[PDB]
Amino acid sequence: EQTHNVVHEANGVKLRETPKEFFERQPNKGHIHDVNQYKQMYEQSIKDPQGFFGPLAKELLSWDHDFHTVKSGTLKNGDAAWFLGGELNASYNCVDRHAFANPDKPALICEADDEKDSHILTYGDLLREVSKVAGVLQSWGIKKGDTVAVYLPMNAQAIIAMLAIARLGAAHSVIFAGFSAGSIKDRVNDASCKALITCDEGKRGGRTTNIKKLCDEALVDCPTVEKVLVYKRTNNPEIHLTEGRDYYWDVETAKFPGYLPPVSVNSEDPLFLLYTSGSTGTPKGVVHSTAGYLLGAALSTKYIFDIHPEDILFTAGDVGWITGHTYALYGPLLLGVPTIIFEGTPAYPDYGRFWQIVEKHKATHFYVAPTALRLLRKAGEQEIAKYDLSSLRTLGSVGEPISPDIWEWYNEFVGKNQCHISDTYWQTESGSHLIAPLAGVVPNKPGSASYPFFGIDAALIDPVTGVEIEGNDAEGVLAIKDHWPSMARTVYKNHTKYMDTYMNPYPGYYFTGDGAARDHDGYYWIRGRVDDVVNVSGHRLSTAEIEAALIEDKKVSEAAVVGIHDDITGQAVIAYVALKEGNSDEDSEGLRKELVLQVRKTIGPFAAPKSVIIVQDLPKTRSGKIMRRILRKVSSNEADQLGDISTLSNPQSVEGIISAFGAQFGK
Amino acid sequence: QTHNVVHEANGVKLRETPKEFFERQPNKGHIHDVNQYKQMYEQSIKDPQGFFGPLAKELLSWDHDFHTVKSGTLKNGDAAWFLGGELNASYNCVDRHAFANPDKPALICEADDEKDSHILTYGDLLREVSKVAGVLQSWGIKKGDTVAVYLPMNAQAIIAMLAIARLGAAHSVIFAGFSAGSIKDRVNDASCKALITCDEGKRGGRTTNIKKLCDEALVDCPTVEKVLVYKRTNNPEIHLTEGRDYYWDVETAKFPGYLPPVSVNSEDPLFLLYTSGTPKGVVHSTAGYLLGAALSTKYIFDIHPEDILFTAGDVGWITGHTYALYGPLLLGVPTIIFEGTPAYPDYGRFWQIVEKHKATHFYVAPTALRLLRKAGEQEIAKYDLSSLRTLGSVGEPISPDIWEWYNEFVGKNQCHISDTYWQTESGSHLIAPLAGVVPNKPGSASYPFFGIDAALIDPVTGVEIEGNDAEGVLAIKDHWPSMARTVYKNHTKYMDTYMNPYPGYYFTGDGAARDHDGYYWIRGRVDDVVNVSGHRLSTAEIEAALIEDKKVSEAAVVGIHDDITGQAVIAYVEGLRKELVLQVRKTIGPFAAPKSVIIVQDLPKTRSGKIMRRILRKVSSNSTLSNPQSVEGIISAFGAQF
Amino acid sequence: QTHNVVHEANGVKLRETPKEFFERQPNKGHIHDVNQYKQMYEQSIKDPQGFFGPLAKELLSWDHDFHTVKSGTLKNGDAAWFLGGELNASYNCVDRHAFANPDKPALICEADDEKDSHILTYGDLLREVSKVAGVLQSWGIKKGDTVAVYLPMNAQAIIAMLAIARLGAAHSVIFAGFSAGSIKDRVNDASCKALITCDEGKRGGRTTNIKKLCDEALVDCPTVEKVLVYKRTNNPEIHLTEGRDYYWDVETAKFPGYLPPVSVNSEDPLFLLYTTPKGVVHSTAGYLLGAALSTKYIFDIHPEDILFTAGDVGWITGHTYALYGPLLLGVPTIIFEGTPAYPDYGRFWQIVEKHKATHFYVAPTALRLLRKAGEQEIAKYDLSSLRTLGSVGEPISPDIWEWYNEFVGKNQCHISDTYWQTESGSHLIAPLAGVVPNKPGSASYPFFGIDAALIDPVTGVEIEGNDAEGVLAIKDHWPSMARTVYKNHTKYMDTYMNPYPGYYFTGDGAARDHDGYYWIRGRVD
Ligand SMILES: Nc1ncnc2c1ncn2[C@@H]1O[C@H](COP(=O)(O)OC2CCCC2)[C@@H](O)[C@H]1O
Ligand SMILES: Nc1ncnc2c1ncn2[C@@H]1O[C@H](COP(=O)(O)OC2CCCC2)[C@@H](O)[C@H]1O
Ligand SMILES: Nc1ncnc2c1ncn2[C@@H]1O[C@H](COP(=O)(O)OC2CCCC2)[C@@H](O)[C@H]1O
Ligand SMILES: [Cl-]
Ligand code: NA
Ligand code: NA
Repeated sequence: EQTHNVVHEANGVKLRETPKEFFERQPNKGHIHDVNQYKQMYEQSIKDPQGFFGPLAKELLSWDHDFHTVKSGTLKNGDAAWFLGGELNASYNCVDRHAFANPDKPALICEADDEKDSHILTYGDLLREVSKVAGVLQSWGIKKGDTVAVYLPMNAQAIIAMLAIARLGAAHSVIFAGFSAGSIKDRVNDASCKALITCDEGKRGGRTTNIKKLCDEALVDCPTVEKVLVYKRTNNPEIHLTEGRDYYWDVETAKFPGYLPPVSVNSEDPLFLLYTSGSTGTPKGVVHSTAGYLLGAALSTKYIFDIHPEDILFTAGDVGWITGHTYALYGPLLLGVPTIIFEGTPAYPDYGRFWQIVEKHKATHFYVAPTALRLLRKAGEQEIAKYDLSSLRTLGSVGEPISPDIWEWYNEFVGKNQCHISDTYWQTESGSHLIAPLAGVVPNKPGSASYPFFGIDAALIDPVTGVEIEGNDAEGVLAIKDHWPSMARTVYKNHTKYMDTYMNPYPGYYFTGDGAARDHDGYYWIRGRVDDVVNVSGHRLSTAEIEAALIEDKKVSEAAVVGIHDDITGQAVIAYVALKEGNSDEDSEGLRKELVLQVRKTIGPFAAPKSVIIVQDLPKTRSGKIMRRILRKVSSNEADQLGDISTLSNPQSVEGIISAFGAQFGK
Repeated sequence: QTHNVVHEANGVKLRETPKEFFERQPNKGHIHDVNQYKQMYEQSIKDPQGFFGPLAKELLSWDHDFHTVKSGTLKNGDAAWFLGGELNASYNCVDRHAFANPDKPALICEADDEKDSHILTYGDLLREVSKVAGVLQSWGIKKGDTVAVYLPMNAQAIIAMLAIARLGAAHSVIFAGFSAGSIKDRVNDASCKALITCDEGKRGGRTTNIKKLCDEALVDCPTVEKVLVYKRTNNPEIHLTEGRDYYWDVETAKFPGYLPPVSVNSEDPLFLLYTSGTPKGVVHSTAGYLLGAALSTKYIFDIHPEDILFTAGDVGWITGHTYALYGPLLLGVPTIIFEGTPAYPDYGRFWQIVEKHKATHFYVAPTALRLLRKAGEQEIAKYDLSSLRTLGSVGEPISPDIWEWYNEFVGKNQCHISDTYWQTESGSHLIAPLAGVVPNKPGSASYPFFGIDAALIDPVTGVEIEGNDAEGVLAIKDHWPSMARTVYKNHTKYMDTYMNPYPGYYFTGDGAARDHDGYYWIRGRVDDVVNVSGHRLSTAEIEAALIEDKKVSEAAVVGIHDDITGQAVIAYVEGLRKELVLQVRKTIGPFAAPKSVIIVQDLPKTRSGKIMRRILRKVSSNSTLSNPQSVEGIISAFGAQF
Repeated sequence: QTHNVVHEANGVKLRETPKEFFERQPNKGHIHDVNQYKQMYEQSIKDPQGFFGPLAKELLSWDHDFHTVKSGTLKNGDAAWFLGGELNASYNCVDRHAFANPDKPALICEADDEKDSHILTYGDLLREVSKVAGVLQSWGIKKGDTVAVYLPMNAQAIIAMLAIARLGAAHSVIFAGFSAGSIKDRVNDASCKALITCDEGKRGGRTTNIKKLCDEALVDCPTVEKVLVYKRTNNPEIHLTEGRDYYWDVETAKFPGYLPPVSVNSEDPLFLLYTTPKGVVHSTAGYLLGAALSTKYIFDIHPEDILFTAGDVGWITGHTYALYGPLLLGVPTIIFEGTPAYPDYGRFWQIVEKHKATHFYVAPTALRLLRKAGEQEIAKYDLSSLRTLGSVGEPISPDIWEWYNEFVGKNQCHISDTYWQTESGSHLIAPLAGVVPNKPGSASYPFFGIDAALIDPVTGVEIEGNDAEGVLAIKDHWPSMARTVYKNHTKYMDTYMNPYPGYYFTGDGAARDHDGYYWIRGRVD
């Protein structure tokens, strides 16, 4: 039909064909001829993964040992594997092979917080630095099967460190540089990292950040860390190094030669751990394989973004998140193109920084978070007209609900109505894109991620019956019907948590945690999390971890944290706190600031609640457990719709929550 | 037609394979007849490169190709096969079959009590092996380590062995009936870094103290860093030592159901198997042993993909290693792993298992057959055993009468019987009738198997005996793929035991006879000669000769390695020493005199009164007895006369 | 015709290789004449990929193929060859020849006293190396470890080096004449986990205190967990420390005569050779190719030939031309433990005659010693099996060159004055036997892959044209070039690559005459 009774988003939405200028700027014949070819290849990727992914793995990856079996295992048994028997090395495929072919080709276009510190590393340069750092790590005893923590800003050293660790067959664990000391401690200890790579201080938005200081604080409780390599980012002499543990990047790398042989690893040996927050309270180390993850990165970077050897990719993200892993580092470097590594913020020295960088380097592909787009539309629209952005042809949206208005704003003010937009849906555990419009191929519906990608057999499941929904104009739980090459393989030393989270809720399926709708054309519309996970400014947060942080403050007796819509950050965190012996509304403002600072120092500045609400007690059930549902409805001004609260043990509390929120949220 | 030497063979009619064997056989046999067998056998002896090369590539999956089929000689103790090759044993026994047919049964596990029986598919097995291998890998187990297994004959023993091989470490299976002292000797000789066991066992309805005996042994096993403990009974009173012992279920739950196998070289050790003198760790290679296991299981038993093998043995012995685990799993067929006894809950259990699973092949020790004949004969007829076509006898003297009983009461005179001759150090069958191919003579093992150039040797001269109707020492003229490669960290004992007694041959320690049809009849153990500069001496004859001297109270004679004369004889019992040496020369012969006669007042014996010759051997080469104090005196006494 | 700069070249007649060289040669030479050499040489400079690639596949056996022949630059100190390839040095030196002909002699061992001499076939050598490697493996030695060797020039030293390489570990040979302090400095710089030595040594009849010097050094070498001690004299008064020192014979007896070799990457280190003492590091594939290539073409070695390098494995000379070079090519090599003077000054010649050696390689210092004290001894022995006479690595004056040529060579042999250094791995400039005519005192033409040049020291600019003098420098790296100084790559850059960026600095001055022949003039320091 033409009308939708379920997928209201899709009603009256005209398809948006790729503008003709995209093809004028495309340097070669596209990788896919048209949408009909896409659908034929997609069906083969589902019906015959062996015949589809086999040849692509042999085209796009360089193997030290051939694989004998494309695909093994099932979701239900949590034993997925790809390219069994194969051996390869990630740093060889991202660096060496390109350096041998064209050593002077740019690899890392590094834009520092202050442009005067910007520089460019060629693939040849990259090979020498990666070899030297791997040389240091090898002399420290790092070997295949070890884990190594990285705590670095988004710059050349973070990329070099990751590739040097992979060069030895060890697994890197990158810890976002905005994390607090406690967050560093939790991740380092779960992985039992033998070494850490960090720097003395950072520069962000003109400010100096305390990086090494936080490591020292965390490391007093990290007994497995034997050595730390410290890069002189500011060269501040007041930054202390602990004798016998900490060593300088420049001093140690000067001891080793600019070539070190890469270590062959099996396709299914771990490439990295990436700690993620869930509905648990403790971070879980998501583990990615080597071959399957790398194939997914190359495949999605090539086909969804339409990347060619002549192109230049600017992923405005951070390696602390999966976005930087896959689309700032592995994807582009696998394909041998330059990637722009941006250390600063979109606002410094002014709101034109993104566009100055695109123009400076003639970037052809730009990949950004809707959170930044909303900020730039609000505060920096007047900066765009100052820059020539005609080198661009593909505009990606990293992964957040994008409204049709922002889609149109992005399309008009950045793309001049001449670029293709790729709203990519995916998650840390998918490794690479799951649903996205292929640049130059798939027509767009603004706000829809469009079609599932190669190897992704998406489905909607009825939340009442657990049964897969046939046909279109449907909505339900978003699930995937078979595993795919870049799917996460386990949670580090906690495979049971992995099973309970992803494979057991809907047996036979992978559970994304999202709800979605599928319209009459088969386009998917993401409707957001069904599992109460909260994403603030593109960053996935654990409400339970924030509650635990607030409870550490001994003035607090109970804490409940929920998420709500926010026009800036997508979602915001609202914290409800009951104090032990408080009162004094003159101390309210002050005690609220103290609790926010508590979360800032325990988790990190980016997990701080938007607002802390002081209440006399929280709503609970007969069993005594907190009813967050009530807090959610109140915090979104849906006080009506609470319904029958006679089932609570303390219904009288609800009145207090409605009034406290209406009094305190503003102020 | 008549035999003047091989009396066993006189008047023995050849027993052709019953027609029903071929009716039950699911496909054309692997060999048409005895003429084809002999053509293939001659190639396996004259042209091993051209014979075993193609079979190795057919039957095994390689990570790296081999460049040389065969290297080394018996005389130099440097046998090697498929040099340059790389492979993994668990990949060949599990992964490749799981990818092809994950739902095919792999381990048919019959527990002591049938209520606890279960079946693991090849897909199931891969996941369990991967998870346990993950635990061991997180503990630091890697290529070149040894890991001890002390488990009953059940799925966990099989999983443990394969998980250890998956990492390229070598497993050392310790029979679960062994005492604490027996565990300690084996763990320490191998320096195992980890141990896999269970809390308690179930045998014949009784509860056995498995973990308790391990704890007792481990107080003197400093190399064991961690222990993985399966909850076989889940008895809450079984203590786990904090920081050392961990639960199988708790740890394997942390790891995924796939873990990459580790490639090893063809000649990297697959396992140590300790023999029950001092226990010695028989070391087997990877590629050659696996090829021997698959080849003998395929051709001697006539195993096809449709078949089902029930080896009523134990992984604590080579029988379980080769024909309960590696042989059948290599060929991708199901194998029946039986934890109990032939008598529990009743004397029909063996036959109830065969009927339940429609086993096509049954392999058992004559010792078990004699028990069932004595106490449970009438139970056999109560079960449908018509799925069987091959009945194997594991390896012990089977009389013609037991052969006929086995053939009639179990096989209903419709099955082929395979009396297999082999030993721990041979890895796989040496002499056996190929099922459906070789006609039987009851009590004869028949023809040597592929790659086995068997011979009869005169025990005095070591010279090969030509022609048939002959008897002598059973010896092998060249090494073979699954031949044991060394004794762990004691290669000189290996040489002295197998290669040096009869230079140019492998010494089986057995005597045998060869009849006019070329069939071998195993005649049992020879009496342990010591080779001194080409003269073979009997320690027992020297002891007896010394004892004839009425001034002598006790005498014990032992052999030890010697760099010039090969071995030397030391006798434990200035003028009397000369008289005793002269006594041996005039009684036995001029070249039989001991290198030295040492005067001692006493030396160790056991409760049975048998002399602990091991003690003297170690003393002459520089508490467990019934008279421990005795040992002390000789530390000086050996230093006194020698 | 005249030289205004290269005064050494004036009035020097070319010395064609004598006629008898080709009569004694067992097969058609590997290169026909100087013109064919210059065609091959130019390809090795212009197109190293197409020249060395095929040669690497011809002369070495690979466990994994390489994907790239050559990588890196001198200026960046990141040279690499045969990238991606895997191989094992002991497989190429032992296993593959043992399989083909196990009874062919490998180590012709002449002891300090001839009564103790013996010969190991390739089959023999595989068993002894397997057993020693089995000992080291049981001790935990693995790829990436270093093992120190403090042994005289005898079978045990060759077996130890090969057994360490068999496991993919790196051997660090310490000349048996070094003091305890010299042992300590090397052992600690390399952090060796094990040491292989002997109880005592025999040199010129005298007994040397070998284990005793080790024991003194080991008090300050905490990384050494175990020591393997060969009973060279079997002196019972030599102390072994309980729990650290073990006997070679006692431990090897426990292990079998075959052990699988361990694959290493082309650019994994094969050995550290210390020259304070700096550890020169040599790759595996590049070094081995250089060793086989120079031994084959400069010395004209054929499968039937027999090489006598009168050197010591404590120096690079024994590494490349007593062990790796000849064993790679599958020919016998003579390992001489003694001195040219004991029991008499006819020892070298009695050995050449005894084994019908075809090639002899020695330093001029020994030549000067024999000319002074043992010239009459030469005539007593039959040296008619020789055809190539080598000069290891010192300035050979025309007088010595003429004496060497007449009295040892009977004016029927070719002489190869080889110029090279520890850091070059193998010969840099040398006359190819049966190909390059000689000028006494001149090393002649650069070898394959060696693009030699002269640099004006004052200006640092490369000197065009001939009749020139200046600093000797190489313009691109070569397969056997040392890759670093152990854990001190900055000292490596400062010494070799930074003085003249874009060049490899030899530290020597040289002259190039109108024919292109090079005359080594000595250190610039
Ligand atoms: N195109 C999209 N449109 C709407 N919502 C989206 C879209 N992509 C992702 N999400 C939500 O983000 C979660 C994943 O979070 P995370 O693992 O941090 O990955 C982030 C960071 C990099 C990729 C996203 C999904 O499960 C969804 O809820
Ligand atoms: N078919 C046979 N007929 C008569 N005797 C036989 C036969 N097979 C073996 N033996 C004797 O058992 C020793 C080997 O014992 P073992 O290594 O424990 O192996 C056990 C477990 C597997 C085989 C037996 C032989 O050397 C012989 O003396
Ligand atoms: N044919 C030669 N003519 C004149 N001088 C020569 C010649 N060969 C080398 N040198 C000098 O020896 C140094 C190298 O010494 P070393 O590294 O010990 O290697 C030497 C000793 C062991 C092997 C060679 C060169 O740099 C030069 O100074
Ligand atoms: Cl006597
Ligand atoms: Na390989
Ligand atoms: Na390999």
